This record gives sequence, C-alpha cells and structure tokens, in this order.
Amino acid sequence: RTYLYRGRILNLALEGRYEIVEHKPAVAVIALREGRMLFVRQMRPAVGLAPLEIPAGLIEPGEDPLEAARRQLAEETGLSGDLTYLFSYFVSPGFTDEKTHVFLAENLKEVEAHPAIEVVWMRPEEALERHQRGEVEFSATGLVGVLYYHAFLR
Amino acid sequence: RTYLYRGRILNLALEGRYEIVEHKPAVAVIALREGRMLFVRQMRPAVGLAPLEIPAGLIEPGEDPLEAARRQLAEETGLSGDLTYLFSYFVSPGFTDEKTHVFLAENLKEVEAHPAIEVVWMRPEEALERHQRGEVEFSATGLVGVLYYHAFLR
Ligand SMILES: [Zn+2]
Ligand SMILES: [Zn+2]
Repeated sequence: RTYLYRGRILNLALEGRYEIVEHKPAVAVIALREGRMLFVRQMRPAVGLAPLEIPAGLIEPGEDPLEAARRQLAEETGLSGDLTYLFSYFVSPGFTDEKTHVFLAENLKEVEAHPAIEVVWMRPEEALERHQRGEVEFSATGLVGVLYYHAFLR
Repeated sequence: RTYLYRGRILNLALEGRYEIVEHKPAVAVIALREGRMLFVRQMRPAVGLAPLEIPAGLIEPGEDPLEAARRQLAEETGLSGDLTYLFSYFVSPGFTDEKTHVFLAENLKEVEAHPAIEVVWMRPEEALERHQRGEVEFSATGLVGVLYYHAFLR
C-alpha cells in the first residue's frame, strides 16, 4: 500500500499491481414532489458536461451519512425533509473505495432562500426518456434515483 | 490539464483546482433467468471486500459497448445472449470520467464451459434484503441491476 499522491478529494496509491484511488464516502438524496424528482446539475470538469444528478456530496469529518445528507440537501437546494436510509453502493470497486449512501427525503420544506448548482425538478419518466434520446446524461446517483422511483414510488 | 500519473487502468491529472481521474469506459450486463439475477463477486482490493456486482468490465481498444458487453458476459460467466442497450451513467462525475453502458441480456446460452470471478445467481429481492440487513454490499452495477429488475422486469 504505497501512496503516489495525497490530494484534496482523493489519494492515489498502489497495492502491488493494483492502482487504487482512496476517496471520501458520499451521500445522495432521492426526493419526489408532485410527481417530479429533485435533480441537480453542475459543471463537472472531469466529464466535460453537466449530467443529471440528485442532491449529493461528500461526508465531512465528524458527520455520519444522515447528517451529511441533510446538509447536502440544504446547501444544494435549500430544502429539508424527513430522511430515510435506503441503501448504499461502491461507485466503482475496481479502482476506488468511494461508497455512496442513498436516502429518501419526504415532506420537503424550504429552510433557506439562498441554497454553481442548478435545481432541476423533473418527472423521472421524462428524465429517462430524454436520456434514451441522448439529450441528457446521468450520474450514478441520477440513474439510481430514476430507477428507485420506477420500482417503488409509483 | 496536467498529468501527474499515467497508469494502466487510469491517469491522474489536474485542471487548476480539480483533481481528475481519467478511466476507460465500462459495460455491465443485467440478466434474469427463472427469477434469479446473474450477479458476480470477486476480490476488490480497492474496497477490501467482495461486493455484489453484475457481469461488467472495461471496454478494450477497438470495441464498442455492445461488443464489450458480449465479451464480459462470456469471459466472466461463459454465457451469451441477445443484448439490448438500456442506458448509461457516469460512476462519479465529481472526479472521474468513467462512463458505464448497461445492457439487458435475454435468451442466455452457455458458449464456454470454462468462463477469480464467482458466479452468483440470486433473486433480486433476496439480494436487496441481504443488503438491507447489512449482509452484503453492492457495487453501482449490482444496485442498478436490482433496481432495474424491480422497476421493469416483474
Ligand atoms: Zn469538504
Ligand atoms: Zn484491458
């Protein structure tokens, strides 16, 4: 386990033949209101475009997933709600340890008028159609939100 | 766009204040048979455990997503089938450009008796329950497969 780089959002290390990227864990929040899902978009230099995602972000030191979820939702959209843990997933276990904890948010209320991040309320059916037509791209969190909705929220 | 490392499965670069990890695109295959989903497990040094995933892998030079999907399915499980493109997603757009193309596989047939990789046929409902109980972890591909099944394959 040798480190070739210790950065801000990640560290690059080696374990023999394997290249490993250590990354802070993350959270994502699925929120539905009047049939529309709460998506967000922002410039992502790593991909060169703005995919459709859901409120998400890194878990800061001292925070547990639930607290981080509350914060990301408030900071990115200015909303608060009753959160319920759903499940988690490793974004790409073949090279990184980033683990994402997904929550469901209900009974949304605005806690701050002042939420870089574009808030995009959109019916999940519409998001899926636009993607199938090649009009928009998805981040893992956005796709998970869309699939979760079709599976358990209709 | 400065490079601090050019490796095998990834490159580490910088774009001002952003740390970017360039990674080859990938594919994942969702397959259902007799109510069981085709999951796979393998040691993943980056995470320290073996999460529940679905057949997946990198797209090699010269290959398009469909061809890569056929190959990963055959090499990891020894099966072949009729593949249909479903959708794609960026695993973690906040730091990497890895994009995953997901396919559905139907009418499975064994093409090789000789498929590191553990083949795990399991009902998606069971996979979800075990995860909720904290008995198993999910990779993004495994979770996407489970959610896709609950949304459109029942
Ligand atoms: Zn931070
Ligand atoms: Zn290769």
